[PDB]
Amino acid sequence: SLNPDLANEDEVNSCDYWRHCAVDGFLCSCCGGTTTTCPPGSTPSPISWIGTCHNPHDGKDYLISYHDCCGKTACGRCQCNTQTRERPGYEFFLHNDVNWCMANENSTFHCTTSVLVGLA
Amino acid sequence: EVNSCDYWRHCAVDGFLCSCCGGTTTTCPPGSTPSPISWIGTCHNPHDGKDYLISYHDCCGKTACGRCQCNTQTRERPGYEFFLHNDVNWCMANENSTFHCTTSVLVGLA
Amino acid sequence: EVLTGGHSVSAPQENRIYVMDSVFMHLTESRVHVYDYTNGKFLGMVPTAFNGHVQVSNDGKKIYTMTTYHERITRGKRSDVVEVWDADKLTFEKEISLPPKRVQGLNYDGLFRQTTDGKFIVLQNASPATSIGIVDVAKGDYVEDVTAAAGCWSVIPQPNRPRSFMTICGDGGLLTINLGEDGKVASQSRSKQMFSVKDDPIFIAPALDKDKAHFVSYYGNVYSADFSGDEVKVDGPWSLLNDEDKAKNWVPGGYNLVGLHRASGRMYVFMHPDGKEGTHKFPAAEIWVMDTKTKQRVARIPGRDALSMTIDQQRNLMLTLDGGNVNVYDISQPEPKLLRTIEGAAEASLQVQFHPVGG
Amino acid sequence: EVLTGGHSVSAPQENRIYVMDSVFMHLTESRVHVYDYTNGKFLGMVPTAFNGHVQVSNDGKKIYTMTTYHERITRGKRSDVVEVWDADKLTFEKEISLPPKRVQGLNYDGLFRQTTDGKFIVLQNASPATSIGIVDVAKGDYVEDVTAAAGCWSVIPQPNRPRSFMTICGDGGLLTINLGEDGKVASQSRSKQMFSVKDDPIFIAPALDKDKAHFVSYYGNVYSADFSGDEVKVDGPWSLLNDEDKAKNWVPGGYNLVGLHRASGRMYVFMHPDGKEGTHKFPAAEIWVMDTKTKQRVARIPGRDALSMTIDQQRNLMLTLDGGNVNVYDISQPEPKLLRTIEGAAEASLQVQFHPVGGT
Repeated sequence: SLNPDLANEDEVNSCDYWRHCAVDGFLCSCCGGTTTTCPPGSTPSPISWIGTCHNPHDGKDYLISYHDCCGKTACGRCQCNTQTRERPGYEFFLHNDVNWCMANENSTFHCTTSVLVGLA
Repeated sequence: EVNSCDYWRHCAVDGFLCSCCGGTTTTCPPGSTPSPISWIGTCHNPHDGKDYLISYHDCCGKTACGRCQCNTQTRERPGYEFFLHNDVNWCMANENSTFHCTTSVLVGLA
Repeated sequence: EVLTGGHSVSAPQENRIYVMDSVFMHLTESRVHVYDYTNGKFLGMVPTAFNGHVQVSNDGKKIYTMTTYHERITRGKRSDVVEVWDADKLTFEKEISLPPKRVQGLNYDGLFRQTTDGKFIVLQNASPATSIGIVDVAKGDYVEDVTAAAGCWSVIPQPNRPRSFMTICGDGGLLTINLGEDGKVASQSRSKQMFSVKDDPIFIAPALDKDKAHFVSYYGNVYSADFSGDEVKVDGPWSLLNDEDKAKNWVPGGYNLVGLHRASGRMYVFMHPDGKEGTHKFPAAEIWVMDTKTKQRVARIPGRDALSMTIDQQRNLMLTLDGGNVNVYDISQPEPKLLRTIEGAAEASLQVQFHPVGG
Repeated sequence: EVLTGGHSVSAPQENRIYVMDSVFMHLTESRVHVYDYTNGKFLGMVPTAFNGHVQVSNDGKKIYTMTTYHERITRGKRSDVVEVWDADKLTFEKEISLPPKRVQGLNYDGLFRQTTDGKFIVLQNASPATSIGIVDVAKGDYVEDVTAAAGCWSVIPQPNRPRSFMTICGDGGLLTINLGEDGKVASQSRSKQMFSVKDDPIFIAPALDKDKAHFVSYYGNVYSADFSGDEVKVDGPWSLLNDEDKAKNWVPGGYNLVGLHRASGRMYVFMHPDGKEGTHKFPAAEIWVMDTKTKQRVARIPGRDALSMTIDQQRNLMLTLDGGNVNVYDISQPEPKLLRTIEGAAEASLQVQFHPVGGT
């Protein structure tokens, strides 16, 4: 449940995969990357919005950091728009209607990652 | 229809009909620039039974219109007969070559 | 025949609407599509590069866009800009340089606005630190950076003052900024807490009256800000919901999800049943029509999966938008009447706007 | 966990194909999609701005793109460029400036090619005056226009010579260009008329062998150019069509519509029935497989509405492409065998290419 690289690809590439609970973007794992690695030639964002997602497999809740990969045009695959615990821009780092590539050397948005931080 | 790819004057259009894009068969949509150059089609008029020369000038300098895409090829020839050829952007010589839409300008009898 | 350029839009300004197509699948080729709402005819477009935002000048003469370029799109130097375009010729006139931190995000109205007097453009920055930027239209210059708005979000102009606007802050209150005639901050004020950020977060989209604004919350409550005076007075909640509605878990959802018909005080809100955490951006099952004076619903109609709306006061119209299609409604009476649907107005739009006619 | 970049493509080069997505509906955001043909996995992409063209270096190390930028996209100064990208990292390395007249058009292979020795990129210019442009890969420079090619179109490299290529001219013949080591024209020659431009125009896509090329015509004839010697010898037509074929008006149609399996001499061609003026770019009703030695058809199979193809000599494969989906065929026997289809590989692509394996 905590190691998507050991999981079924079809499972992790789904918007309903538990850790993708606040993704507004294209899943990087469908874009030539993995849940925690940018597709070749795209650059991680140093900033992100954060979700809290429930893991139904182990019953615990986890902080997930939605870093983007940046500097390539839209991946176009596995678009998700999930909104669990997402909040508007006055709670800015909980907010997913902004481009978290906004502070990168190149801000063009490529895809979104779902990085496990730890227990909520 | 004039907005249909089947309209007789559009017999060699590879692009978006400008008449669906805020212009007409002979006028560019606002803020798009005519191409000085074009490919030419010879199209059959189903009314009078005569063939006419149609000049497919593009409108340029705006991004793709996206409406009424046509890909008709009557009497169209490859790039070695360059001005009969429609797989190239006839905006290529414009100040801004971004392709917006294609017009179907009646020149006269073929 | 001879092909000519130089032509103006073929329908009168009063017939025009502006569908901001993010083209999210190809976000570097976002654009504004101009339509005639009376017959669905496509009138023209304005290219807006990466994640463009758009508004029409209050006087109806110009279109303002906000966008980001790079020298080589995906590499090279960044240029954030406002562009001024002629509204009738749909031609580029002027580029106004911005600092490289204009908001990149979905097209909420409040990210790119102007003062009531039309003399200043007021836009949201995120670097990710937030501030509000001020552009002097006459001078073609970025003139002010309102760092006082740090930790706040979006711009709600006050229609009863020439150069004043509000923003929603992390304390659950509103910061009001009054600009001088030079576009620099002339004064400011902070309201008391209007809503609990943690327990009842509001949607940012205002239902904007001349001297007050209403906001709806994730749980179907309504908050109000009265700016008839210099200090904004806040109140709420009242609930959009009766007991029956609560039984079926009705809540608001959408983006630009509310609107106000100023003559009647009717507020329009996209609503869906079976609300729970994570449903705040769900398409509308219904549009609810609320009497803001009696604080009670007067009508409900099918929502047509809409996500965003906008209101024309003078022609008593509401447009709704499901991401691709624009629905035109007559709202001259309490029950909206569907006049037509414009199919394929955009690939990925969350914002439609009427050409101003009010001057 | 920590998000990282700097990674290489996950599948080895021999698994890779390049789908050039024009994205015609948003032609300013064209791109190359990189796929694994063995399992249909999306591997990465290269952005190519307005109407990108793409090829892989013969040595398989780099991806070359050709594109047009403007300072403000729809206004401002034009920059036509070739870009060099690392194939494994899919990262940008170098921009080579071109004169502002690179061909803007659909993705026929012959608009953006390289010499056999890989030392020169050879591309079509149109201002609309035509010329061939030469880029010196080692220097990262534009050399000069091949003005002798005025009135001609497209680039057919000679795989038997290090820096020679041909182009098709309005006189219905071929112009051959032989470059010197500096990328300038060292010599040239012009064939006799190969085809009647008026009466039997050919598709520009070559079915390219090591020392000859075949071309199909709008009416289903085949023409041949043998460049085994210094002077090109031309012949044809012969017909692709038997009486039954002719009775049903079968003709070729497509874009990159032919292919040659060099070891067998089998030529692959998209065909459709009920041909008449205007059907030359119709999707394939069938793919015909022709023995170019015996001049007879040896197989016919469903076309899957394909428009473009490419052949891999080293793995005996044919890819076909219908604009959005890529079909993978085993062509080690006369009858092709369909292995799989990659759905949704592009929105508007007329060109797919394998990552080169071997080829020396």
